[PDB]
Amino acid sequence: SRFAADPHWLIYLPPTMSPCETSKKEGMLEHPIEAFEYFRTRGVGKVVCEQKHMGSRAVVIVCKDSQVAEKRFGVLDGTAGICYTRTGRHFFDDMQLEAELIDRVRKVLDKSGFWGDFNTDWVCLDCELMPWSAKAQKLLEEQYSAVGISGRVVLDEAVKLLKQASLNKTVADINELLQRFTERSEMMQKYVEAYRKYCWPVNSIDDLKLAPFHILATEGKVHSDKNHIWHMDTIAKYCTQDDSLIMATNHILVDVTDAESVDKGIKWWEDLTASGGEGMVVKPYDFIVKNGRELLQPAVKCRGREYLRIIYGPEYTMDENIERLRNRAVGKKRSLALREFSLGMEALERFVRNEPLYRVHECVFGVLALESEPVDPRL
Amino acid sequence: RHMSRFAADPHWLIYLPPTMSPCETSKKEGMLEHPIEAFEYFRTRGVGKVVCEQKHMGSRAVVIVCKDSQVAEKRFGVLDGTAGICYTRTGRHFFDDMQLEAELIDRVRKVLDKSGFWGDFNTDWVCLDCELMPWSAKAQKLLEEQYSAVGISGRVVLDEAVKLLKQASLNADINELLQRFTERSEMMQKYVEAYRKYCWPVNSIDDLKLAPFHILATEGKVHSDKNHIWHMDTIAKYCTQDDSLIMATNHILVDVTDAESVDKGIKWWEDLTASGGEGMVVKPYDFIVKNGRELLQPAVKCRGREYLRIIYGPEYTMDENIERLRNRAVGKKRSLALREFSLGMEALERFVRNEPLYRVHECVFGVLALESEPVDPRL
Repeated sequence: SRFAADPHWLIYLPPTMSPCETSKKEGMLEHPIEAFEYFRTRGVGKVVCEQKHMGSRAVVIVCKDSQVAEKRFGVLDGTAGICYTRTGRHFFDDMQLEAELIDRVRKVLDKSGFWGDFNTDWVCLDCELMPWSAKAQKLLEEQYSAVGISGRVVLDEAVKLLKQASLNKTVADINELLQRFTERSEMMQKYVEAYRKYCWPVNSIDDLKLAPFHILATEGKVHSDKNHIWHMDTIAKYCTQDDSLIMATNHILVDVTDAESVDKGIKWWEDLTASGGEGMVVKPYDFIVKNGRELLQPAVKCRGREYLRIIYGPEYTMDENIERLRNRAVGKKRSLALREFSLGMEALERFVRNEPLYRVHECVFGVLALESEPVDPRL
Repeated sequence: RHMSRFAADPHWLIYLPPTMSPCETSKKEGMLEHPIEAFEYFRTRGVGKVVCEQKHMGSRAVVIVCKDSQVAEKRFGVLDGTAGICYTRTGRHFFDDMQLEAELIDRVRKVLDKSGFWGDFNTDWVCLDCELMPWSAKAQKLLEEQYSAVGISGRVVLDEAVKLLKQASLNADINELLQRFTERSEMMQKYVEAYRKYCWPVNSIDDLKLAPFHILATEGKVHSDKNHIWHMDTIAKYCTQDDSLIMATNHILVDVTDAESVDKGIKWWEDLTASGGEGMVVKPYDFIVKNGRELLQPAVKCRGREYLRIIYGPEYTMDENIERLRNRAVGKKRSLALREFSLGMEALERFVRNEPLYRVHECVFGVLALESEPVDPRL
């Protein structure tokens, strides 16, 4: 929409996610073994593996009706739910498509007896929304297919002027912004290839698939105390039965200590990524886990070789020495993920407490601010 | 120096124009650039006649046109089926839209057909060195005349550049940060958009104008032996003498030994810059002139006093100005421009005598490499 959703909707922002550690196996960057190892070693014996659908990140809030949205969330535009992205914006430019979605989820919940069983008139769901292409992104079009003078040429001429203005006495980090701007654009192109196989045009709401993995919060409770089997199960019971549009998430339970179990987890992953699939997310059985003083990653992504080849570029390939630089890059991402995760959880807790909105947003904005830090975009 | 930047068939890439040196700084009160130094540059080097050409808002463009697609494939080695190309000084395709480019190329062909250019030159191809310029279809005039007519200059865009810079520096009290945060993520995109809107508001080929200034090469001949009056008149005769997309170039001949002729040149420049244009480009009469063993600049620029406010800032006239006089320090620019010029010519001589493509590109990429050298952007 060019604008963040109504800030009254923004009670949560999904954290960023660390990848596993660099695979020892030849030709491999990421592998289920490093993923499982990280947990087994940190004292966690059971993890849940969830298939990554491809797949855009979506937060979905559903109220029983408009009044509840006005009363509980303080939104005055008369919408009874919202589907927003990871940066706060509305997923769909079309207020009719989004709203159409909400209704679809409201009814399924109605036939589900969800509102009663949970004693609530609203719900916040952490979701993946398919297809990937349904998410509107104007980088590629605007920048690589301009209607008049080529996007890149306008970019270069526009940049040259920036350089000149910067030299003005009334005003050098400048060179960074073009790079951060171009790398964003370059990344995006690769993603299009990676998801090409799993993207189809959406002429109606029927084209959409929505697969929620977290029931984050309802009236009076942030469900960060429920293990992920509970999340997968509860979501299935209450959401996935009735309606095609709502999807169940393929997952497996793995015992990181048990050789037979881990191997089944590997063959599962291998199977998911054989045709370019993104991979899976490995989460500790419990939503929140501590190993002594230290909190542990709530999730660890493990991505397919073919997928990762498109993302890194098949040209990249190398190298042994470079990998050392990757691991350090992994460490930053972990510290970052933890903090974003904690800020995201606190926001929900503050909102559920009925605390002032600005305190909720204090956390919510912290997530957004942490994502401002520079990091390896590929991981 | 990359091909990715070219995004076009590499066989097309037979020439890149050099950067241009600005004139030595002026001693005239309140002036940074003035025609007198441009004229003295050549005069002190035994060049008695120079051609001044108006510099129009727009960009330098290389236009190559073939009689048809079969001529391109055979003569140029092109394989992508195109029959012409229009590309930037930085080696970029001018248009993301190929249809739009084909349209421009075809219009040029039709003008060349009507003229009898092909027959007279005993060539089925031509390489043109041109200005490509934003044109107001509604006003049927150059966009820069439409801006100047109400005192609007590139100041609007520069304001945008300065506005971006400030935001980049810094990177209810809490809520502003939400909307500020979202602004940070897309500020660069906003600036480029502003830049396009002011400099290149184009949606069709009816929004452009082409002003060729060099007939660089045709079958078996590079026209670096032809003086600039020949280029102007031959261009006038074969391209411009048609109510069409092709625009003749405002030019005068100045005798740098004659006080009266110099005053006429000054006045011409003053009227032009008052309104006013960016100024002029001053070329020696002969394309190539080699005082002693040394080669003279192929072209010196003399930019309008007002225009330079965009480039250097509005407060540049206060002095300060003396800093600006002794500030340049043009040697390297002057040397780069000269080196790029020779490479460019060699590229066309090699192509004309049917040397292998890699030989031609060698000079061409040589120009790009030279353009990578750190240099004051305001020159």
